[PDB]
Amino acid sequence: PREIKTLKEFLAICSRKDARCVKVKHNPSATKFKVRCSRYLYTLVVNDKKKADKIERSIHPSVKKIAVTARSHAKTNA
Amino acid sequence: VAVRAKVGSRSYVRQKQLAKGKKVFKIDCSIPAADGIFSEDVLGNFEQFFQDNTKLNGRKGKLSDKVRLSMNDNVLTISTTMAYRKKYFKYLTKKFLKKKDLRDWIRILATGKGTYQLKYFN
Amino acid sequence: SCPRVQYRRRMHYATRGNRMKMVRTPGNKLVMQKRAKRSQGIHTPWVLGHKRLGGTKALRHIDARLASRHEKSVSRAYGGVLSHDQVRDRVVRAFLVEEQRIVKQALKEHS
Amino acid sequence: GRGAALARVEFRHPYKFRRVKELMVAPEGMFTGQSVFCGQKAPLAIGNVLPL
Amino acid sequence: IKKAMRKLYQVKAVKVNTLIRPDGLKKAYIRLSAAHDALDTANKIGLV
Amino acid sequence: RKPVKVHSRARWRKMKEAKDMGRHNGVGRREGSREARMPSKELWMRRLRILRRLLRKYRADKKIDRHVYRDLYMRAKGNVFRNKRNLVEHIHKIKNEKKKER
Amino acid sequence: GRFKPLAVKKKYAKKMNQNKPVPYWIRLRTGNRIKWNEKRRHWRRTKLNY
RNA sequence: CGGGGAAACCCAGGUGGAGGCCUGUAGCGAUGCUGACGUGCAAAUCGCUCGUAUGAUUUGGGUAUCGGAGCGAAAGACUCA
RNA sequence: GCAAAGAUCUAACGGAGAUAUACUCAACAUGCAACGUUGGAUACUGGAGCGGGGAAGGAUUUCGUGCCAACGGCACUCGUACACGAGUUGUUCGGAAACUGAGCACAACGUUAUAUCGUUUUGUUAGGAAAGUGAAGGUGUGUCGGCGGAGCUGUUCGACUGUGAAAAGGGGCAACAGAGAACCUGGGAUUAUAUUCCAAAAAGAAAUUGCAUGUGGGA
RNA sequence: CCCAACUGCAGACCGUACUCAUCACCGCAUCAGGUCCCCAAGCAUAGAAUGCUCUGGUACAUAGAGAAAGGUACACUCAGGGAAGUCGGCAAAAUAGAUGCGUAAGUUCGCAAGAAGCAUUGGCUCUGAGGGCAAAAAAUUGCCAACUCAGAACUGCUUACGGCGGGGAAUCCAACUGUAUAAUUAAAACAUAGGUUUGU
RNA sequence: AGUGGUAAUGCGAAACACUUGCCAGGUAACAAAUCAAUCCUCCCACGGUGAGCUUUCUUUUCACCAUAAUCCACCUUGGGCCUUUUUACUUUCGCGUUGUUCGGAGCGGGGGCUCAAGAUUGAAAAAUGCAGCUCUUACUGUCAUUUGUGAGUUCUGCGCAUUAAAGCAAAAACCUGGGGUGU
Ligand SMILES: [K+]
Ligand SMILES: [K+]
Ligand SMILES: [K+]
Ligand SMILES: [K+]
Ligand SMILES: [K+]
Ligand SMILES: [K+]
Ligand SMILES: [K+]
Ligand SMILES: [K+]
Ligand SMILES: [K+]
Ligand SMILES: [K+]
Ligand SMILES: [K+]
Ligand SMILES: [K+]
Ligand SMILES: [K+]
Ligand SMILES: [K+]
Ligand SMILES: [K+]
Ligand SMILES: [K+]
Ligand SMILES: [K+]
Ligand SMILES: [K+]
Ligand SMILES: [K+]
Ligand SMILES: [K+]
Ligand SMILES: [K+]
Ligand SMILES: [K+]
Ligand SMILES: [K+]
Ligand SMILES: [K+]
Ligand SMILES: [K+]
Ligand SMILES: [K+]
Ligand SMILES: [Mg+2]
Ligand SMILES: [Mg+2]
Ligand SMILES: [Mg+2]
Ligand SMILES: [Mg+2]
Ligand SMILES: [Mg+2]
Ligand SMILES: [Mg+2]
Ligand SMILES: [Mg+2]
Ligand SMILES: [Mg+2]
Ligand SMILES: [Mg+2]
Ligand SMILES: [Mg+2]
Ligand SMILES: [Mg+2]
Ligand SMILES: [Mg+2]
Ligand SMILES: [Mg+2]
Ligand SMILES: [Mg+2]
Ligand SMILES: [Mg+2]
Ligand SMILES: [Mg+2]
Ligand SMILES: [Mg+2]
Ligand SMILES: [Mg+2]
Ligand SMILES: [Mg+2]
Ligand SMILES: [Mg+2]
Ligand SMILES: [Mg+2]
Ligand SMILES: [Mg+2]
Ligand SMILES: [Mg+2]
Ligand SMILES: [Mg+2]
Ligand SMILES: [Mg+2]
Ligand SMILES: [Mg+2]
Ligand SMILES: [Mg+2]
Ligand SMILES: [Mg+2]
Ligand SMILES: [Mg+2]
Ligand SMILES: [Mg+2]
Ligand SMILES: [Mg+2]
Ligand SMILES: [Mg+2]
Ligand SMILES: [Mg+2]
Ligand SMILES: [Mg+2]
Ligand SMILES: [Mg+2]
Ligand SMILES: [Mg+2]
Ligand SMILES: [Mg+2]
Ligand SMILES: [Mg+2]
Ligand SMILES: [Mg+2]
Ligand SMILES: [Mg+2]
Ligand SMILES: [Mg+2]
Ligand SMILES: [Mg+2]
Ligand SMILES: [Mg+2]
Ligand SMILES: [Mg+2]
Ligand SMILES: [Mg+2]
Ligand SMILES: [Mg+2]
Ligand SMILES: [Mg+2]
Ligand SMILES: [Mg+2]
Ligand SMILES: [Mg+2]
Ligand SMILES: [Mg+2]
Ligand SMILES: [Mg+2]
Ligand SMILES: [Mg+2]
Ligand SMILES: [Mg+2]
Ligand SMILES: [Mg+2]
Ligand SMILES: [Mg+2]
Ligand code: NA
Ligand code: NA
Ligand code: NA
Ligand code: NA
Ligand code: NA
Ligand code: NA
Repeated sequence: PREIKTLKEFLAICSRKDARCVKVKHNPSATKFKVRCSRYLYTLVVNDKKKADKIERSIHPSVKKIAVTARSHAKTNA
Repeated sequence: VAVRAKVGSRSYVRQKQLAKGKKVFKIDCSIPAADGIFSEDVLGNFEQFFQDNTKLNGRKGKLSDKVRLSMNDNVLTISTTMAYRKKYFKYLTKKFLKKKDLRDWIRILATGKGTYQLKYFN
Repeated sequence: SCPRVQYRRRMHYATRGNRMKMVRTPGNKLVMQKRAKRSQGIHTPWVLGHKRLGGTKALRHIDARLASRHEKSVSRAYGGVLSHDQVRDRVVRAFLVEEQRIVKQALKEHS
Repeated sequence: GRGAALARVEFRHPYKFRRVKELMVAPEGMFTGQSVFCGQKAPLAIGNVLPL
Repeated sequence: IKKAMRKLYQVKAVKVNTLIRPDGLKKAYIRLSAAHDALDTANKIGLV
Repeated sequence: RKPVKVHSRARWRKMKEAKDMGRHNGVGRREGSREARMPSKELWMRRLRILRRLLRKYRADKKIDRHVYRDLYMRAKGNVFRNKRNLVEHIHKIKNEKKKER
Repeated sequence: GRFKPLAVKKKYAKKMNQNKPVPYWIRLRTGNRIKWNEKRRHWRRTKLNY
């Protein structure tokens, strides 16, 4: 996995054609934006909640967004 | 380890003391008392039991001012300036429930960090 | 009780190429993972001492093939083959032996 | 299986651009870095190969 | 096997796993792409 | 799923308390040789590393110079000092004598 | 164990297919003389050794 | 590292860890009971006792040498009871 | 005779396998003895294990259901028995493709009335012409840089052919423990397979080949 | 056409169940025999010895009743004597761990040697000794872990788990370690280092 | 048509590009004992959750408390080397090991270069695993938790590496250079 350092680099990753989805992980401290590209999973970590909310709204609607939750065994059976 | 121990030294074992004290343990006996199993005399016996059975510095009964018991609002509060394991007051609770012979009727569970609670078996 | 493990790849012999380490997994299981073999690293010629060269890493096969050319050499002449003391000896010996030939050849021509 | 030391002696190829690397039985006193002369015009020193 | 599934049943196989059975026959585990429903093609074959 | 059957170390832990105080290790309780219970090479390695560690610290603290250190370094290897206190008392004797010559 | 040639695995597979009893309807034919398979094999009795 | 001695050299503590070295597991063998069994568990096994156990050591797979021939630290041993 | 490896006990359920009675008679003195499962009790193995893996060898003994004629030297309701139906999933694991070793022996040559014999790794076949591969250069194609006035000349790199430097020593096999080898966690994914199965939030995170397209830098 | 950062597509072939043994293999068999490799817990203890135990596994080996003689044993004991038994101390008994002291002839000076022999050993409560780190005659000041040895006082013994050399004086043979008649002979036989001779 | 540093040697988004025309080295590639010992294992401590015991003792006994490949940045130990001081070694040198060593053919000291084993930080990754618990049925939800100067441990240091009249396979494949191409 690769880590994104800046916001400008994060936006370039999300604009790629191989950018199937963005997974938003809400840790108690920081928020992680894991972009699922073809070869690598790029993650931008934002410690500030105010900044993290701005980034989530600024993600283009063309790319799919997923809120990462804990799915149950029953939610995935069969 | 560093200094060889003595058998006579078992009359007093030094206990660790918190630098910033006031650690509190709460034992909620509301459910047994609400149903009538824990009556006012049993409530006094429960508070008295912890007073003369809590071993401080290897000694049982002489709680001094370091250990304070305050049974208010049907719960038991244990405020200490010493490093006491929370498991000690679940182990002391079962000794009381066994002597009074209700270890098969009332179970003690953990609700929050620093709180125990008395319930009924499902 | 110490957990007991099994070989997980189809080779079940304790040879130098089949060394394994015990690994505790996120599922709290103890498994065996094969240790990768190591190379001795880039050395000087055996007739010149067989000593590990400076500025060169010890990479094995796939690792040496995908690594950049600087992990395996220096910028000096004979970099990654000879050492600094062996290169300096050749530079001095190349110049000095050539000079003796010129002096001896000039002495022959003068007579 | 042999009690005498062996010497690898490096020669140049007389016709090609390559080294030869002979291997012969070392005489006593042969050392690494010694110059070995083999031929009609070779001097009479220990380790040199000369016609009888 | 992937080409034959295309010609016969007009489906795309994203993965084929094959084993030779202990009675000598070869059995194929053919997984179809998400565009194709395996139950719908099973019904068309006749094995429902 | 039932719990595992109990294998308690309570008896071993009270024995450990007694053995730490010196009990149950007498001459009648010893079945292995003296240098199989504690090897003599382990006692020598421990002592020589202690003696060398102190000598390096005294040199780094300028308590002794390189000529006193080198003399005591070889005397330590030659089994002249039995323990750390024996070496220190020798250092003090050297220092006191060097004061008188000064 | 795990290793066998495919040719050896295919001989063992045929021997597995031949290790079946005679069908019931074979016994009802006109000039029938077969009642049981006389070439039945058990892994513990006789060894193929392929 | 010390102590003697003119010298030659000698004498003491420690360190070190050699050896087809010792005691002893696993392994490899097979001394005695002339034990058990002797239509046996077994067409040579079982028990205790015993030899060796860093080496001329034990062992897997592969490979080479056979019928008047092979191979043998040599018993006419062994070469699919 | 069925005596080495200590050892089983109890209740309930299951089962045809019971608590099975002319008369007399309350029950003992007239249905015995033995099974499988579960829960308890007791014990053994005691990590050089009646533990969990694999090689050789075996080849369906694996799994579920049914079954008790014969077989498991006593018993069986149990079974590695019998019947029926199932089960083995890989870019990365092992092998091969693709390495050499102790070695083998196809070709070649020789021998033999007889090839079904010999040589065939001490760098290496054969009196022995065993190389079909190709540095530069010449000829055209494509991709370029550069000068002069999209075209031409010379020039770098790829493809194409008529001249051809240099490469001595035929072709193979022989290691599932030597060399070599890009994947490893979670799973509610089975009755039986799983670093092999999982499908869009692949539970997922990767690493590697072989080709292409586009962007960027040279030509 | 050559390079990097990607990306798109593709990733063929065989093996894969189970076993690996007091029942899956060889020995006519589900035979106390044989069969390579990996993982290997706690306590006692020098410990992969031996004994017991948590995890995993197992209660499977025809069983029940039950003091005849005579047996077999990975079972014991025996007064007084002590090898008088017997071809012969066969078999059994016996010694035994650790620590200290002490130890003969002979010798290739390495040994013999654990020669031979005396002594102690428990349990408790103490006391010494053996260290690490940090702090500006620091030759002191705090804090702290893992064990070991030595010495006392008190207090016991029915000498009481297992595991664990009996010793000495001589003679004959072979120097030694090794090998060796699978299935009656392990020896003094064979090998050996050392010595000599022969052919070239 | 590479480039920086006195030097040890550093620098990769693609001209620091092509090299099996040719040549030469290296990896593959082999090794005792002692001593340190990695992953892991077992013991301690510290603390939570559940369970066992509780006439009487036991701040108690038992279980669990996990973090896979692959990448990012990168102070601890050990080795090799560089530069500077060498007025470094004797009637008496110094550094170092448990241990047999070493030094004007350059020891020690200051400052650095490099290699090998490891910390440490992060992406993966908690979204997983485990255990408990709450609501109340559904293989249902919610919620709590996630130190060792100890003993082993051959991965490693570790080889021109063992007794030795014993001196411990090879090859494919790959790596780098020398010449040359680019010119
Ligand atoms: K296998
Ligand atoms: K396997
Ligand atoms: K046959
Ligand atoms: K054997
Ligand atoms: K061998
Ligand atoms: K023959
Ligand atoms: K012959
Ligand atoms: K019987
Ligand atoms: K029935
Ligand atoms: K054990
Ligand atoms: K695998
Ligand atoms: K032939
Ligand atoms: K094999
Ligand atoms: K998959
Ligand atoms: K058997
Ligand atoms: K004890
Ligand atoms: K029997
Ligand atoms: K009797
Ligand atoms: K009897
Ligand atoms: K008795
Ligand atoms: K007597
Ligand atoms: K007689
Ligand atoms: K003695
Ligand atoms: K001789
Ligand atoms: K090593
Ligand atoms: K070593
Ligand atoms: Mg190395
Ligand atoms: Mg397959
Ligand atoms: Mg010693
Ligand atoms: Mg001095
Ligand atoms: Mg097998
Ligand atoms: Mg077979
Ligand atoms: Mg020996
Ligand atoms: Mg015999
Ligand atoms: Mg007999
Ligand atoms: Mg008989
Ligand atoms: Mg003996
Ligand atoms: Mg022995
Ligand atoms: Mg033995
Ligand atoms: Mg004879
Ligand atoms: Mg009878
Ligand atoms: Mg019998
Ligand atoms: Mg029995
Ligand atoms: Mg019934
Ligand atoms: Mg009845
Ligand atoms: Mg028991
Ligand atoms: Mg044992
Ligand atoms: Mg067992
Ligand atoms: Mg076992
Ligand atoms: Mg079955
Ligand atoms: Mg029967
Ligand atoms: Mg069948
Ligand atoms: Mg060969
Ligand atoms: Mg030949
Ligand atoms: Mg020839
Ligand atoms: Mg091959
Ligand atoms: Mg090898
Ligand atoms: Mg291999
Ligand atoms: Mg593979
Ligand atoms: Mg299975
Ligand atoms: Mg499989
Ligand atoms: Mg399997
Ligand atoms: Mg099994
Ligand atoms: Mg096995
Ligand atoms: Mg049996
Ligand atoms: Mg058989
Ligand atoms: Mg002990
Ligand atoms: Mg043991
Ligand atoms: Mg039984
Ligand atoms: Mg008597
Ligand atoms: Mg006897
Ligand atoms: Mg004497
Ligand atoms: Mg005489
Ligand atoms: Mg002899
Ligand atoms: Mg011997
Ligand atoms: Mg023999
Ligand atoms: Mg015999
Ligand atoms: Mg002889
Ligand atoms: Mg003689
Ligand atoms: Mg080497
Ligand atoms: Mg990891
Ligand atoms: Na298998
Ligand atoms: Na020794
Ligand atoms: Na039962
Ligand atoms: Na079938
Ligand atoms: Na058990
Ligand atoms: Na007698």
